[PDB]
Amino acid sequence: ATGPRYKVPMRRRREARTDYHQRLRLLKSGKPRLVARKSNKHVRAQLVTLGPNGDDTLASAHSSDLAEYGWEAPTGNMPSAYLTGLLAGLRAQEAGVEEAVLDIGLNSPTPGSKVFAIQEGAIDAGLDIPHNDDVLADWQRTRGAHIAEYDEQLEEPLYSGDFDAADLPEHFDELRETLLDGDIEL
Amino acid sequence: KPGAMYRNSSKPAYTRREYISGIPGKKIAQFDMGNNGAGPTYPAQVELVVEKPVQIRHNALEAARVAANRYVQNSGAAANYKFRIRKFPFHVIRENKDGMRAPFGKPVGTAARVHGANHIFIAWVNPDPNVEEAWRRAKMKVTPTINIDSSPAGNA
Amino acid sequence: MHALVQLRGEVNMHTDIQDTLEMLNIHHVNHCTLVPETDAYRGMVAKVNDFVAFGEPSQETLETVLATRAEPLEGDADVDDEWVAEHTDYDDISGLAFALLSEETTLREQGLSPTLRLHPPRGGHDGVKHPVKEGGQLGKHDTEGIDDLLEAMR
Amino acid sequence: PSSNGPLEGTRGKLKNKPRDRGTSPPQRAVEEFDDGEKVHLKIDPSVPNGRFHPRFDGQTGTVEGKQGDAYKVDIVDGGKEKTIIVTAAHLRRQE
Amino acid sequence: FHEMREPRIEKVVVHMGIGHANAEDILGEITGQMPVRTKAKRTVGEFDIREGDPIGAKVTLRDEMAEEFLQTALPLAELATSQFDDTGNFSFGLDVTVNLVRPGYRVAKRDKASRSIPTKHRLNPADAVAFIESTYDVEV
RNA sequence: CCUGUCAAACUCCAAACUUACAGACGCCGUUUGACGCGGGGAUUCCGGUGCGCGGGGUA
RNA sequence: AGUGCAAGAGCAAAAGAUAGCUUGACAGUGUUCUUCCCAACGAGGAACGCUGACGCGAAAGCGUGGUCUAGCGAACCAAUU
RNA sequence: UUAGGCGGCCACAGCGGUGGGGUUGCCUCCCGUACCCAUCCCGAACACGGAAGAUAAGCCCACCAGCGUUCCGGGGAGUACUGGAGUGCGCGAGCCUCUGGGAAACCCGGUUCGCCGCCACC
Ligand SMILES: [Cl-]
Ligand SMILES: [Cl-]
Ligand SMILES: [Mg+2]
Ligand SMILES: [Mg+2]
Ligand SMILES: [Mg+2]
Ligand SMILES: [Mg+2]
Ligand SMILES: [Mg+2]
Ligand SMILES: [Mg+2]
Ligand SMILES: [Mg+2]
Ligand SMILES: [Mg+2]
Ligand SMILES: [Mg+2]
Ligand code: NA
Ligand code: NA
Ligand code: NA
Ligand code: NA
Ligand code: NA
Ligand code: NA
Repeated sequence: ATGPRYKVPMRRRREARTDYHQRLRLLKSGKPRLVARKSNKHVRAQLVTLGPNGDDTLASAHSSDLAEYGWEAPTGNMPSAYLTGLLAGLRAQEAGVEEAVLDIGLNSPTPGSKVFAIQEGAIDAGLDIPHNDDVLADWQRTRGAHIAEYDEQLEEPLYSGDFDAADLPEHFDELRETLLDGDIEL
Repeated sequence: KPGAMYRNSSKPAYTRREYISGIPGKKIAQFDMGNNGAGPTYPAQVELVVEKPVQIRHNALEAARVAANRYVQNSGAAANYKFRIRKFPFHVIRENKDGMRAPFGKPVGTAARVHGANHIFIAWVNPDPNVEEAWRRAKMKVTPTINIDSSPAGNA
Repeated sequence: MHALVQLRGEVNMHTDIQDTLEMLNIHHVNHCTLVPETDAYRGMVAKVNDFVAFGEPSQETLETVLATRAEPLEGDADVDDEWVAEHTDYDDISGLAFALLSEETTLREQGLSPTLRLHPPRGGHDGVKHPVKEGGQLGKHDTEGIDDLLEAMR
Repeated sequence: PSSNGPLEGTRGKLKNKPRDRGTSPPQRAVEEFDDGEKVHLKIDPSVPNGRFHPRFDGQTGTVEGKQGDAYKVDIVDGGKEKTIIVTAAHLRRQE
Repeated sequence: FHEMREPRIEKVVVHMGIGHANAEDILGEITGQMPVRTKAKRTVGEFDIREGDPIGAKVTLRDEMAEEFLQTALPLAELATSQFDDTGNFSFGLDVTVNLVRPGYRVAKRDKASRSIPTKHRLNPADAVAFIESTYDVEV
């Protein structure tokens, strides 16, 4: 920018999107990566491999195409993340993928976080991933119990119209139950 | 000491003051002479052109310039002309003043490297070339043979 | 196709240059070889440029020289039309010569020595201290220029 | 030379042009090579590890097995046969 | 367009640059939340050679905690103009600084795809005076 | 802004050229066995000159 | 800028700074390069492995001392495990 | 790709600037702290929960060359330098001819305001 000698960072570093030092360590395993990504409203989960002209996604799942299986609840929560993980994990298995390492991009390794929920899901789908159980949420929170109890302190529906008034961690089970047998795109 | 000892450009460039100390001051008094307040807004422009690459000790520069400008006082102390010596003695010179043992000499002076065809001196005058004469005396005190060249001046 | 003739001896000439002449089948002064005009061959002749004489000869000249100084891969046998016919693909020297010039074959391919050991130039050559453009005898020549030399060394 | 360390006279070959300055792309540090492949040896100034003796910069050897993640490249120094331990970060596919 | 262009207060830093403290206490009550130590850099003649060393405290207030504070701070100040930032900030006073900016600032403070705020979307000294002056007082 | 100069221990640039590997031609090798491997016996480790490039030195 | 110290080189979501934790400055044994270009030569040095035991980390992973190139010593005898 | 995620090359992509875009869907800003989690002080950030509002940032789309960069034309320049050769010239420094290569600065005019891969998606 300033001169001939000026050093312009890599595009993905300018965009503040890729952490290249972590990327390298991640690529060390030689295994596919389980890209765990979030949005204000959604949660994405991809299984990326290395390629000649860039990464190759062999299997993915988005919290949106979750409804495609009977989801009638918000998609930017814990139960959502887990399921998207399990959904991507399954598609992953279908694709012949057996193991991967957790890439959480620029997110933070906070215990019980949605990225780890994503990881728990993918693992339960059958994917073999290097993990640590006590950094994961305690199942109930994954089910969405923390939100149901939060609506207990109601007075006003936590969900604007949406579905239910007291919410449903049960709707969570019905879905995980669904994903664990047959159905299309899995 | 003789010019013969330092007039050739056969040695490496030696100019890094960060690695050379005790370099003698230059004897060259000024580089801009005459009406330096004014810019080259003159009809005529003569130049003294060196005809061979050589090294010119600040010694010779000072003597050459003085003998030229000191003469350009055929026009007066505040005459209408401007005189310029464009070269500076960057090249540090040594002398081995033990015999050939540990002979890397000690800094004894400076010289300017001029390539054949460069102009060492440039004067600016109105149709009043006394300057042509100031240079017959100038190249008299520098090693090389020289060419007195006139540029803007088809007033022959 | 160019005709190569070594005009300067080996003494003092770079080794990598001598080896090149040798790769071109020339191992003595006045020895001549015929070389295709290819990139690979072009680089070689250029390197040897200062100790040789080269150029494209005329059909006639080549024929004169072939007849006068060509030899079998082994032996004395004179390479005349008959020899050419009874030993090569062609019917006579002219036929061979044409083929060489149009670079369709080579002296070896036809069982002939790659080298035309010429005679010293009758009347003397122009000097081995300067190139042609300077009145010498070194470097690339005119077809008319090469012919004179070759002919003088017939 | 005034000294005889490995980095003697390496100012050039081991420095980056101002613009290629800074951490290098991971893609080439992870590249995988097969035994028999020809690879050009060139240290990446930006990459500390996986290095070989500066003297071999410019060589083109033959991958013949690996040691850990590092590769074992056979080269011929002058007339001597040598095996060099080197990481992908410092190798490139010939052709 | 507006609504997302109209200024707002983002943090008010109240700090007492002492030279070696007991002062935290008053900051805690004047604001309403714990103060933070102020280590110093460089060794200097004011017998301040210690690198890591308590030499003051500060308190960054946000939201109501910031208003409820300025609702008494500002009144104790008169100044305005020239004493304003080129980014629409201003410090008066014990120091009390007010950082002002518009709605989409998190873009520059987040981790992922962060970005610098465009000069146009920045807050000018003028656009600042207006907002505040338009909140219980007068400019210059 | 205008204007005057430099670098063996400067470089936004940058040759010729030297060099790793590969293919092609050439030349060479398969009764003259190359390339290479193993062994026996040395001499040698005062050098000199021209040319190109040098570094030191008035030379 | 900083990174202990020459010079040259490397380094920015770090190789620098702060905080916290930790003792991998660990035991064993090698491969290779260097020392000594080519091309034989010891001590020393380095890079890269494996076996074992550990530290940290969600993990990939990182740690075979300090970012890299200086800071080193044979036989005989002693003392030590 | 009517806005996305992971990348490769790592400024042709930087710096600066203009215009345009969200009615249900996407990214955001945005709203909000019971929880997992968090600030040596602050739900600022990090984390979690969520849609009342917005397209003003960001982002995506279209475009501008003033600066920086890449490549090209013409000029500089077959100049500077240079591998090979010479009973060519010069007191010498050094130069010249033949042969094989061949630049930098700078000026003028174009180019460049990224390209490409995989996945997902009215
Ligand atoms: Cl993310
Ligand atoms: Cl090595
Ligand atoms: Mg015979
Ligand atoms: Mg006679
Ligand atoms: Mg003669
Ligand atoms: Mg050098
Ligand atoms: Mg060399
Ligand atoms: Mg290290
Ligand atoms: Mg003894
Ligand atoms: Mg002892
Ligand atoms: Mg807009
Ligand atoms: Na003495
Ligand atoms: Na003279
Ligand atoms: Na780099
Ligand atoms: Na050793
Ligand atoms: Na403290
Ligand atoms: Na917008």
